[PDB]
Amino acid sequence: IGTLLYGANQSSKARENKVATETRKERMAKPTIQLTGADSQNPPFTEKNINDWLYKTVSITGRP
Amino acid sequence: MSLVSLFKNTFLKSRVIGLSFQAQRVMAQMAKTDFENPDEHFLLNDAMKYNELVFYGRLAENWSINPELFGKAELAKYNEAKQTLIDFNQYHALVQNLHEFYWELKTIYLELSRGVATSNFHNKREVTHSIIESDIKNSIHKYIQLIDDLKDYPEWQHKVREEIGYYAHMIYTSVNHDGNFPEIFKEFNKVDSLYYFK
Amino acid sequence: MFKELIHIFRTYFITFRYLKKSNINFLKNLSYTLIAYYLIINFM
Amino acid sequence: PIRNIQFARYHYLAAVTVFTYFATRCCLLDYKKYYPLASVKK
Amino acid sequence: ARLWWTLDPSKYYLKQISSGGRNEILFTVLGVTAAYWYFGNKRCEHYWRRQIDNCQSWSRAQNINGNNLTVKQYF
Amino acid sequence: KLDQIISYYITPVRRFDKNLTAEQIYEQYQQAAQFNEIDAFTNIRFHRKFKEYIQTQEQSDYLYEKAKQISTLAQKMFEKKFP
Amino acid sequence: NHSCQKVFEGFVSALYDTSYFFRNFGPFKATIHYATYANYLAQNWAPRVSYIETSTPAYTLAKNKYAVYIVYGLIGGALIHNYMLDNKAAQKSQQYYLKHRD
Amino acid sequence: SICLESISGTIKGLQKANYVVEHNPNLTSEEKKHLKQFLVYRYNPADPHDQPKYVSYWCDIKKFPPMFLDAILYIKNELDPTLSIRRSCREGICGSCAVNCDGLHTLACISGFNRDLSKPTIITPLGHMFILKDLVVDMTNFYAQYKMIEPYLKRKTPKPDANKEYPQSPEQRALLDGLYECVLCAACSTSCPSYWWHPDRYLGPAILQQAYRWIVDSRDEYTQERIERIAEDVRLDDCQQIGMCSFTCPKGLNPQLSLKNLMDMVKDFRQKRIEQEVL
Amino acid sequence: SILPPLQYTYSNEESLELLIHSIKGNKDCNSERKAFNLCRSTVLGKHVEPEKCLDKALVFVNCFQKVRRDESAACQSAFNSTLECGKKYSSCQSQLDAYLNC
Amino acid sequence: VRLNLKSNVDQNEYPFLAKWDKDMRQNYEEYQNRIDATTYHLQRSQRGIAVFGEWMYPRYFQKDILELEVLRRKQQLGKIYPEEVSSYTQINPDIANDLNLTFNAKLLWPVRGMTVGAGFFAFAHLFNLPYSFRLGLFVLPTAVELAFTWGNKTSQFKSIEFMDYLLQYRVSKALLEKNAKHFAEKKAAYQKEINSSQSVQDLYNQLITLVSEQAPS
Amino acid sequence: MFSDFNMYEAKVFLKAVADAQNTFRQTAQQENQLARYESQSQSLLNGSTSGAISITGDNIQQGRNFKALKEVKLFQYSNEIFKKYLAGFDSFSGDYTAFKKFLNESVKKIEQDA
Ligand code: SF4
Ligand code: F3S
Ligand code: FES
Repeated sequence: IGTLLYGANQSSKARENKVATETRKERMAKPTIQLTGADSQNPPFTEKNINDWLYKTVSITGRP
Repeated sequence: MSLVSLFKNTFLKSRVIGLSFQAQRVMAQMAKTDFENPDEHFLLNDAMKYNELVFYGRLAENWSINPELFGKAELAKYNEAKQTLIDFNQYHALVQNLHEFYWELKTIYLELSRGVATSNFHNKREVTHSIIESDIKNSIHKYIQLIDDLKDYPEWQHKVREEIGYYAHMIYTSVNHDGNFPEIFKEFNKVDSLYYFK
Repeated sequence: MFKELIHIFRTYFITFRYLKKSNINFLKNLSYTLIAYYLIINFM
Repeated sequence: PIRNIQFARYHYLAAVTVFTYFATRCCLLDYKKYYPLASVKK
Repeated sequence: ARLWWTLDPSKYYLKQISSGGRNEILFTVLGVTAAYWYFGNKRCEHYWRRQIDNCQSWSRAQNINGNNLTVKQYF
Repeated sequence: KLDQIISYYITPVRRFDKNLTAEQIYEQYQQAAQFNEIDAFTNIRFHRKFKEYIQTQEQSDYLYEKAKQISTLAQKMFEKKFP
Repeated sequence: NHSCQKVFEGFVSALYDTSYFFRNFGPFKATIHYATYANYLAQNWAPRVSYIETSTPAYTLAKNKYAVYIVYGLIGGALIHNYMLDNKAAQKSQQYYLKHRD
Repeated sequence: SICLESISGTIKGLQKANYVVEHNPNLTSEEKKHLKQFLVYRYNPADPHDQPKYVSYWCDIKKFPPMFLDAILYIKNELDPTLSIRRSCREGICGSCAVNCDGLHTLACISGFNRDLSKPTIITPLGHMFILKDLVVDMTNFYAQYKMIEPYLKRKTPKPDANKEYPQSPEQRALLDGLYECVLCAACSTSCPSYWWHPDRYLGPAILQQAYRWIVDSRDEYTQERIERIAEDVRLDDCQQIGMCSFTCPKGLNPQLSLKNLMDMVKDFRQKRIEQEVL
Repeated sequence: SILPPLQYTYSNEESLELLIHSIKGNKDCNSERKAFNLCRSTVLGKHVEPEKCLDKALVFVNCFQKVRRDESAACQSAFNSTLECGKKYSSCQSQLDAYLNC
Repeated sequence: VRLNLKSNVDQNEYPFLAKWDKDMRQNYEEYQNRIDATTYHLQRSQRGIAVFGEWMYPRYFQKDILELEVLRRKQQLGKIYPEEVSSYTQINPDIANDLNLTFNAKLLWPVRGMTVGAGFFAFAHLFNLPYSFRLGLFVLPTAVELAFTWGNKTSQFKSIEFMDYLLQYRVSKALLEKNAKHFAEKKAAYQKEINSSQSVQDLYNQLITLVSEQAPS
Repeated sequence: MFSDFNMYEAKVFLKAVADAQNTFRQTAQQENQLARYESQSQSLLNGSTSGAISITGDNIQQGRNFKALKEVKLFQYSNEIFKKYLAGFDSFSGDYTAFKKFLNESVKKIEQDA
């Protein structure tokens, strides 16, 4: 019974992963957002707004 | 390690033996109570280990114990207690069947009574219909057979004749001696009719 | 209250005698549970 | 020898009074019937 | 008879468990703990609420079919 | 209890200053709802940033009035830059 | 009645048989039995405060002579503590939203 | 099938018969009335063509003694012999002639009908009991309830004398005095409202008084068992202390007081079963 | 959870000041307020064309602001006394009546 | 507050607005009187002492706060037309049923209970039961339907939502007729050069996000 | 506390004050909604005319002249003004008072450069 429940849970996680990766593909199919100048110095990504920027392609300037 | 088994066995033995001690009292009280609501005085006056007795009797007859925990005397006492609980279950089934037959007779009587009350402007019929007569005949036959089956137990026979037969007498008093009355009450007018001054 | 209410029902209404005291005591339990539930929720 | 007989009496009386209060709303009237027979201010 | 109204409790329920009095302290502790949990969350919801109008609180209305809700002037 | 009821009635009333006139109050309400074409792109960023600094209607009103002032200035500059 | 009496008998026999099957079908019988005993325990062994103390006062537990006052103290303390917590939460909310108002 | 016609007939029945609420056929055709009018109930459930049929007899009061039973016997011997009634003792000691003597359940023989010739006097069966014939109800349900109470002396223990009498004394004899004089006439039971509604589960004032008499019998040692037998369901509890069981006793007994004391003993019996059984 | 949430957080001083100023306005600006409520009762003025009610609303708000200013020295003194009484209150009817007569 | 019944709307240029104003003013007196009665009840209940009011207020007087809210909202919308109801069936079906359950539009005869009782009457006429039982088993389902029909206060909240929606719709539709003359010239060009039934408020937000994602910036 | 008559005077007066503020709000919002709808309609018609956006039913697609859209110019200018003046925007983790001070400083700078 435990293994059957674990299999059902992993199947549900696989469904959730497919939904998540399709959402990520939809997010990433958008053109890159340029961040140069002050837009680089103060990136819009923050813990408050992370869900509004997840899997969005940016071209950010900075020093590694 | 075997805490679950130990607790289950001690709970079952404790309840079974405790209700085995207080079982003959309950059976005797149920004998005193009329067949109509044999469980009364337990719903009203004292539920002196009646519902607990029924529940744990069914459990004891439908559970199993581990004889490893029991001693010799403990196991003998538990088995005697289980036998007493099974006998109580059989006794309760018997009194419940008798009570249900009593309520069959009382339903016949109430059907007759509702047709004679002054409030019954709904339906006043001078003559009882055919199916009620057939029910009366069949129920009287069953009552006679029940009395015959209790021939080995004079006290039970007397109790059944007193309680269940009383409503047969009431049905007798509610009907004139016309039509098929001699045939319907032919089995009744042999012995139990004279028991009720007829 | 419930005892005398049931007695009034049984005395005057013939058809209430069809109910054996086993059913009446079940109505007693249901009524007590309903009253307790009502009193509890009216303060919630 | 009932224990807390006074408490039992008080509890029964309180339960009856509370039930009759909430089931009948006797103390919480509606005065829309009395509104026409009233003199307004302002 | 004709005198049945008494505040005295019925002796049918006045019985007592074999291991002490009726289980009341345990059940009143359980009730108090339940009351603390229940009247601890409604208090949290009541006092920590504010109403805000921003033009960002509004979102497009949609039908049960999911499409946007637009009603014509003349239907 | 009437004190609590009148507190509930007090709350929907915004706190405008004593020395303000009604005309100035109406002007300040005009500026809050002032349409600038530049808002359509600035409002997205403004709402995204203010969504975490808003707990009270006072904060909401102040931040949105400031954002509308910025939008008005930006619209003036844009219309002076793109005739 | 008439020929419909056979239909009446069939219908009543069907109802009786369905009731009998539902009552004493093993799982349903077991769960009805357990429900009946649970109902008995709930109704007859409710947490009362008044009960017959047949035992002599030298035998009654102090837990039974003080259970009334323990229950009353617990309930009253819970009520007054809820009132105090409501007042404290009100003042805390007011102070917090005055601090964050600015 | 037989339903709708029955409903229509009965609803049309009483409504068309509530107007004619007393049929009052006359035995003969009379012109000059120097005689008291007797409306005697008549019903013979032996021929299909018969219904409750109040019959107005006219007869001189002087010719028979001023007793209801004597008047009925005058009616049922000379005018209409078809009338039936139970009567044996002629002294108010057997209880056979209990009928509804002008709106009251009293023994016919020890009773005096009103002397006013203008006002008719009505004689009816005992009331809430099935009617076997004119004024002859069947008290068999009453008699049967007398069998349940075990109305015979029951001794738990014997006496050492074995050749003498049970010691009862004059004082303890008076306890059952005023309880043993009942003639089982069943006039209080048929006029006791608690018995009207529950003839089955309520023993009745007379039967409960006999049970009380056997309970307070000094020699009887089955007091607790008799109390248990009568203190079951509504055998006794149905009595409402109305007091009409005592107002209509021709022998002057007090069934109301007997049942009040019985209920007091029962109420004490329930309490005594806890105080006297705790170890 | 059923009582309406608060929009603007008012301190005790602000709430009492608004109370007293509203009472003064209703005893003084009654006519303008009634006219404004008259304009703001019909469907037009309340929902469709609030532009019409602009002048009456401005008149009412100007009168209320004049009340809130209470430039009179006696009005200021009496209002401060009533505010002190209210804040001590955490009665006052005599102080209020003394203030409103000014 | 004593609004005169005659409306000042043109009735020839804004027919919908004139009809709405006429309906609002026609029923204003009845709803105003009921609102006054409810407010007086609330005030007097607040005036009570201890458990008679001022303690159980407004927590236990919730059946008349709802009545006051419904009365005010319905006072704003003088009469609700069946054409405008069907639109809200897009959001919530059975809204007509809720409005019937809350607004005394008609007499809610218990059709379901009556037909169930007739079904019992058919069975009681086959294996004949007394007509007393027939009457009882006819009253019982009708009584059940009446109990489940009246007292439904969730229908009142559904009607509050519907009335808010309909108020907003009527306010917007009133602005449409006022500015229909002004936008007639622009409407022709917009319709002829932009073939789309999507709203301008909806199309423009698509343009905003499209420029936000893919623009030379 | 005060008399219930005075409390209800306060109630009705505060209802009137709230209604007046709602009237101000309604007038401003209605006139600016008219202006906003006119501007949005004009923008859409201009964009469709100059071949900058192609509208097919519900979804609009970028065209050839999309680089000349007034909306595109507005977006570029908004990004530029945010970069030059609102430097700390979208990442300011300070408290509300510091955020107000930063916004005030940015507004003053824009007023200087207006
Ligand atoms: S107690 Fe009196 S009225 Fe009753 S049966 Fe005996 S003699 Fe007759
Ligand atoms: S009227 Fe009958 S009810 Fe009791 S006192 Fe008399 S015996
Ligand atoms: S004839 Fe004996 S009692 Fe009358």
